[PDB]
Amino acid sequence: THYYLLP
Amino acid sequence: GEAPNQALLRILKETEFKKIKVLGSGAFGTVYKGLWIPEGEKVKIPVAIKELREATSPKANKEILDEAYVMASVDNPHVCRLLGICLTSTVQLITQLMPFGCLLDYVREHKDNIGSQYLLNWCVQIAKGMNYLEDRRLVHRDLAARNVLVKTPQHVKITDFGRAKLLGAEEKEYHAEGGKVPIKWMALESILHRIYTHQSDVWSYGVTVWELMTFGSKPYDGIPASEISSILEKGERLPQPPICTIDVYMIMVKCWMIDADSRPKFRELIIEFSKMARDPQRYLVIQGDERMHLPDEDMDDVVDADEYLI
Repeated sequence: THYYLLP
Repeated sequence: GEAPNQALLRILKETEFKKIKVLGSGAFGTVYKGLWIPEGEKVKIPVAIKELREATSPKANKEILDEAYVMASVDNPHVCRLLGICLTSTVQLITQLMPFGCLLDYVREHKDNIGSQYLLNWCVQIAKGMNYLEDRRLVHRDLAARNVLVKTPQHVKITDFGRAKLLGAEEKEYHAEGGKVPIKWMALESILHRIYTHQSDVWSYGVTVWELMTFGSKPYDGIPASEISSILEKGERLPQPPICTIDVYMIMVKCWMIDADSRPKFRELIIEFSKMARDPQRYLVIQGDERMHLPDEDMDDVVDADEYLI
């Protein structure tokens, strides 16, 4: 929950 | 213009170690606790075994092997070491066992009994560990409190080199494309342009220190990850943790400057925190600091990996 895929 | 990597990758047989417990589990695979007995040596070594779940893509096996590549080529007292790998029908990585596990988990369950001496000592050790990585021209790209392990309360090591990518002799910066990333720990350089340097790792150091100082609080909690880039551009940073003197917080803020050149070096970070580690109470004000104190399976032939050399 700390790893995201932003643009 | 770089030197040959003469690191030794060791292949271990299945019969050569004993799985004794389960630590964590996942779809990728599970982590075992066990003893590593290279027989003919009469030694047992406490290890953390990460056994693959045989339901895996070829692509999955590789990502671990590249981390295995990275871990095998590092030799620092403050960097987690790889003992070897096992090519079972499933590639499992064998590393040194860190009994106290995650530092982030550790500070949260021991908020009551952690003193300034320990907090400052860790900051030095991580800066020391990160500096080695710079000397070997490597970028961790995921420095966080969750990726620092505890061997003993007085000794912590850096780990999780899944995103750790190396630069050749004539490189300063290099781009990546995508995948899930830790926005809250990343420099502004990296979020906007996917640029990762050693100074971008300095940023994550400051965030990591902030985690420790707040005893495991979450950076930018509540705030969605989408707004982080915008907020940092507005010039906002993490608040000063209560126990922190202005001297310590001053250093964190320096790690978060837009200009990466302006940011401190890890070698500089070691010096400053070492200065503060000599007089811990002057730089961290914690209640009951004066009275704080911190701390099995056949364990006669047991050696720890650090005492085991090849």
